[PDB]
Amino acid sequence: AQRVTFRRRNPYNTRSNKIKVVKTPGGILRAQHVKKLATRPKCGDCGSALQGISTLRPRQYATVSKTHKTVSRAYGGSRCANCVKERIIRAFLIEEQKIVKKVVKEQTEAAK
Amino acid sequence: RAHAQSKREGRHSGYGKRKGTREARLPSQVVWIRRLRVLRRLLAKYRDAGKIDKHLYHVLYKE
Amino acid sequence: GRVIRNQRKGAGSIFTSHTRLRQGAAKLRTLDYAERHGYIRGIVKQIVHDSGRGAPLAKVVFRDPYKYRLREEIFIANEGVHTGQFIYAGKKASLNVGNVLPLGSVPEGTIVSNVEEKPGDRGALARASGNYVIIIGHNPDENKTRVRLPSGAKKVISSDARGVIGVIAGGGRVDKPLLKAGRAFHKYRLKRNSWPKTRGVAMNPVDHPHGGGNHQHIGKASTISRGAVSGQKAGLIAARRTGLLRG
Amino acid sequence: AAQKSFRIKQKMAKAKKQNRPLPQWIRLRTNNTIRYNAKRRNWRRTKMNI
Amino acid sequence: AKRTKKVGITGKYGVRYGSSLRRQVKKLEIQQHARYDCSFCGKKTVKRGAAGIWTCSCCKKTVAGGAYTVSTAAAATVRSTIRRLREMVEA
Amino acid sequence: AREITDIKQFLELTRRADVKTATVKINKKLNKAGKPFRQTKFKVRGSSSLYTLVINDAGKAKKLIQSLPPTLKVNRL
RNA sequence: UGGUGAACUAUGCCUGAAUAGGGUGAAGCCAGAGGAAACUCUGGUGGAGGCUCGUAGCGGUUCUGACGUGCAAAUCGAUCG
RNA sequence: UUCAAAUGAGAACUUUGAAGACUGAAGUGGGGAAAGGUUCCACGUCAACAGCAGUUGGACGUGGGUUAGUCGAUCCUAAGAGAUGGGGAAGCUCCGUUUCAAAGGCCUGAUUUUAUGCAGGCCACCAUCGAAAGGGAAUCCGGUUAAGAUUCCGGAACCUGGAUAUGGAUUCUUCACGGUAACGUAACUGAAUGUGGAGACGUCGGCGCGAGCCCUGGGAGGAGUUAUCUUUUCUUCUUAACAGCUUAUCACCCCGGAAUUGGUUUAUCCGGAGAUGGGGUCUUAUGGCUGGAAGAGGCCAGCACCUUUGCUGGCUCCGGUGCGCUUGUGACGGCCCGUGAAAAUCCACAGGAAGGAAUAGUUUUCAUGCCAGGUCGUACUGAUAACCGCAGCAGGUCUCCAAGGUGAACAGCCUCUAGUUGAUAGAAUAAUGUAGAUAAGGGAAGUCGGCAAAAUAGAUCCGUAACUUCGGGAUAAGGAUUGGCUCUAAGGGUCGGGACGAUCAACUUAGAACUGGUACGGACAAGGGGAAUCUGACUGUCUAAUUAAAACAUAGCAUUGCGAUGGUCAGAAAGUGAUGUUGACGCAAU
Ligand SMILES: [Mg+2]
Ligand SMILES: [Mg+2]
Ligand SMILES: [Mg+2]
Ligand SMILES: [Mg+2]
Ligand SMILES: [Mg+2]
Ligand SMILES: [Mg+2]
Ligand SMILES: [Mg+2]
Ligand SMILES: [Mg+2]
Ligand SMILES: [Mg+2]
Ligand SMILES: [Mg+2]
Ligand SMILES: [Mg+2]
Ligand SMILES: [Mg+2]
Ligand SMILES: [Mg+2]
Ligand SMILES: [Mg+2]
Ligand SMILES: [Mg+2]
Ligand SMILES: [Mg+2]
Ligand SMILES: [Mg+2]
Ligand SMILES: [Mg+2]
Ligand SMILES: [Mg+2]
Ligand SMILES: [Mg+2]
Ligand SMILES: [Mg+2]
Ligand SMILES: [Mg+2]
Ligand SMILES: [Mg+2]
Ligand SMILES: [Mg+2]
Ligand SMILES: [Mg+2]
Ligand SMILES: [Mg+2]
Ligand SMILES: [Mg+2]
Ligand SMILES: [Mg+2]
Ligand SMILES: [Mg+2]
Ligand SMILES: [Mg+2]
Ligand SMILES: [Mg+2]
Repeated sequence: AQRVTFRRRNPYNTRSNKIKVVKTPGGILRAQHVKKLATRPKCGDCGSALQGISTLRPRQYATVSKTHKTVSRAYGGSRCANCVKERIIRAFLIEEQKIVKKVVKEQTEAAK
Repeated sequence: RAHAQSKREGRHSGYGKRKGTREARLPSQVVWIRRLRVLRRLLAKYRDAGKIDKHLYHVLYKE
Repeated sequence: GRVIRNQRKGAGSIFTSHTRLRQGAAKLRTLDYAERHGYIRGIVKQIVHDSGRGAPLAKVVFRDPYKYRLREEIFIANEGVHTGQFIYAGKKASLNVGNVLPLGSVPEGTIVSNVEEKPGDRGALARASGNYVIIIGHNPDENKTRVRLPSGAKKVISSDARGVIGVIAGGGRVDKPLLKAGRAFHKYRLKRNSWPKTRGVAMNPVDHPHGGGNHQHIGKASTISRGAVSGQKAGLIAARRTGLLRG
Repeated sequence: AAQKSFRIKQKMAKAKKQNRPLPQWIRLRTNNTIRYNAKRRNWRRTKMNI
Repeated sequence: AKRTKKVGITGKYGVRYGSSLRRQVKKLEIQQHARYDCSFCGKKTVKRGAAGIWTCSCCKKTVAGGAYTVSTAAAATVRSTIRRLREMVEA
Repeated sequence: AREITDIKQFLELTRRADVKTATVKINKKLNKAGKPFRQTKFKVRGSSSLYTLVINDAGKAKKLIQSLPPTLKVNRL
């Protein structure tokens, strides 16, 4: 069976020197150097993969338009839309509780 | 090819022709995985067709 | 006639500590105005393993009082501290596990950890897993506090020195036998080059005071005085006694 | 090494241009006493040590 | 079926290191690999990441605990002492 | 390379003031049952991309050929 | 007395790479049996171990084999770990 | 190794043909890293060199040959190295790497004869060196040379930096709209500052999927065998980067409200913190179709032929199979007192500073269009002859690809592709050798000693003692079977449907008959075992080149010092260091 060689001068099986065997229009087998696979962007709060964000190597994010990199929502391409919902609910409830707390303090400061 | 045809007909498979253990020739885990996958496929098929209900399905799945 | 192993350790060439994978020095916040007069609230983001350290580390975020940003601090995690917990550090902070308080702000019998020897040194006492300092008394006249240290020693510290309520997490670690050489190997490759150990009596006289002889034996008293010099201090240095305690 | 510095390549170029026999007309010069290239270097005999 | 009479999880060690050492290791490995109740979500889903680190597979809460058990007895006594002292100071 | 399915788009593309050459390629696609037919490919050389329009009908093929601009240098096969 | 060496080798660190096919069958899990209670037992599943037979690799036990002005200032063959 | 021819003064050794062999894909093949340096290739050529010879050559003489925006270096940081401030040292210099230092550069106003003038903060990061295997912007296919190619030619792409117009989009509700939602899109303003993500990570195990390969059916060509048989044996039937559409395990959303608990993996996890179910959303690993692209490449058939050397035509298609091999990947699971880099770099979000509205009023991460991409390396070997070993030395020297059969198998043995047929030869078969073997009867009587050799050996089924830390001992011990051929049985996937039938597909296991000079793990391959004593617990390590062990280490046990103004250790000194990114469950010494 047709055997292949590395096409660069790196002769070692490093993770930057990974290949796959392809067949060319010339009918022969050849090595094809494959780049390292990209990691999905993760949420800043929970760490889960962000839905609707393209998976590219970091420099490739400078090539694509904004649509591939964000979602139409607050914290679009940085938080996971359950953490955003949790942020909204926590903010509203704690702000209301702060109003309640200062009303209680103003009430209990009138005891004397 | 002629030898392969004979092997498919059942020849050359006696005790004097085996040199690896039975496990080495065909893993017992592979045999079990085939059997259990057949059983689970059948149980799911029967539940989805309605020949058995989910309670009988669950008992048969466990056993 | 040769420089011995314990002498060679001080040049620190192959005997330095292996620090590549470590999370950073674990220390309290820099003692500032906020901790000095009130309290400041931080949030526990992570409880992470630290290479070469038995105890886990808590990673706590505080707001910077003077600039708009967040400051990360690497605390040694106390038992019970969890991610998402609020930590309170300061003079007016509450007496809860994980909070950082001056030693003068806690009653006698309080269990604290990562105790400062002097106020502002950011933690020096009771740092290993399962260790703690007991607050045993106060002297408000001289602004001092008596404590019991893990070694059983009694100590007097400034009442402004800080500590963390609770006990260092990870206790009971040394209760498990290693069972084999490889586990000690992996334990020390994350710490330093101190393992395995060759016995001095297995060496030649050129290498060790215990070296040589037609039998393996020390041949002279192994209790070495304080005034001995480098190359002589091999054995039981300044031993007040030897032998098995209580017969 | 097939990945060589320019400095190594320049030394190799000088050695290549030096690797030649004595020009024949030198021997015909008046009062000539040079009979051969006494500094002749070959890759199989002596290494040039960078 | 019963696969071992008494070695349990320490059957991985065969016959070496001695019975007493293997029994000592057995108790702590059973503790260390056990699943624990999550005080936050109420599920049997807390397992050890590394010595002293106890993570719940759901709700993702991580708590600092003992090297081989979620909570040591000394830690429980410390919590009771701190609660007693705090309530005494408040009262 | 990019495929174009809209003949109107192809028409505007043939007069883009940077496109200078085009190639008309004829492919025989013969089978007993489906179709023994004659397919034409109009390839326009843009500055950055080659645009191919595939037409499976000879009537449209000749109409496009006579609709091609005169300034466009066309190669056959 | 003043200099030069860790291209060999010793040890640490940093960054990479490499290691067929078999034997045995730990925990966890599922089903079942016996028992008045304690509780005991079986069949599967699973795939642990500084386990084991054994390739590549690493090493170097014996022949006290070859060689011993050698292929070689330490190698060759078989047997071995 | 052999025969013949050619060349040559001369041929065992050169060349060609023929034959016989070998490496047998962890190669005697195809590439590379270090190293070498022209050894590469051509022409001429044999005085010296080549373990003989030589017309040949890694020799000798003369020349030719290495083409990059995309492959590397160059950039980043790693363990580290090292200036400056400052301190020490008679001094050569030493410490230290952010320090006890007054240690700098961003946007915006900008009259663009021209560079600035005052503005108001912006962190306080301290030089720099350190990887041709770590990180990292971007290229593929076909062709082409005596010798170069991911670099040349042809075609087809991509990135970065810059410039810049048109179209589209948006705006009189100024900075888009749709979807309940997960989110969608051709776009769809956004300074300081902050936050987050990617870069970015162990190992092993089974399972799923992909790719290349292996195997195989039909057909369209070519070659071989053809006394006989053989719808036969061999061979060609290919599709790159890039682009558009589409395609997913996981994850998530909407409805709903679950005990008769259900769903479900090979592996038992999940569900009122909302399961099953119904319907949706998303990542695009990966595959499919299309473009690239048949015009290329491959295989053939007819004419012409060194007239630059061709011309013309046809086909290049459709399937199947899997515990297969190699490799990539996903979701998981095991393990740790081990939890398995950093930085450059890119992006997003939060925030709201400024700026912006009607025959060209802003902005455009949308499309198209314009320009440029420097420097150095690039030949060849990579070893039984291109490196090191005094040499053309049986030694040593990192790594990628890996066909068929047998077989558990990357074992051994045989073969295909590729490569080689090199190592002084001819004749003859004394002693003694070296290597390989055989042996009547006896069976360790040999010898210090069973040294050496022999015996055993695979697989299936039986059967396994003392002792034991209950895990083992154990393949204990000790027995039976095994070929070929002809069959039989069991073990499945889809689809029909609304109790089976029809189709498709492997190789495991078991049984029976027959058969033979009772042979059959038929070559290859492949444990001797038992009863005890001494000794070291075990696995592991060392005297490179006479000692592998009972020696060293080891877990376990015990003792000693020390709470930092410290213990132990370093330095000539120091405003100097190691432990120490440490703190008694620790470090240090035994
Ligand atoms: Mg790299
Ligand atoms: Mg197998
Ligand atoms: Mg099994
Ligand atoms: Mg020792
Ligand atoms: Mg000795
Ligand atoms: Mg003495
Ligand atoms: Mg040499
Ligand atoms: Mg070295
Ligand atoms: Mg082993
Ligand atoms: Mg020896
Ligand atoms: Mg000898
Ligand atoms: Mg040898
Ligand atoms: Mg010859
Ligand atoms: Mg000669
Ligand atoms: Mg040559
Ligand atoms: Mg020459
Ligand atoms: Mg590059
Ligand atoms: Mg650099
Ligand atoms: Mg070449
Ligand atoms: Mg080109
Ligand atoms: Mg080149
Ligand atoms: Mg090359
Ligand atoms: Mg080469
Ligand atoms: Mg020979
Ligand atoms: Mg005999
Ligand atoms: Mg006999
Ligand atoms: Mg005798
Ligand atoms: Mg005797
Ligand atoms: Mg023997
Ligand atoms: Mg025995
Ligand atoms: Mg030795």
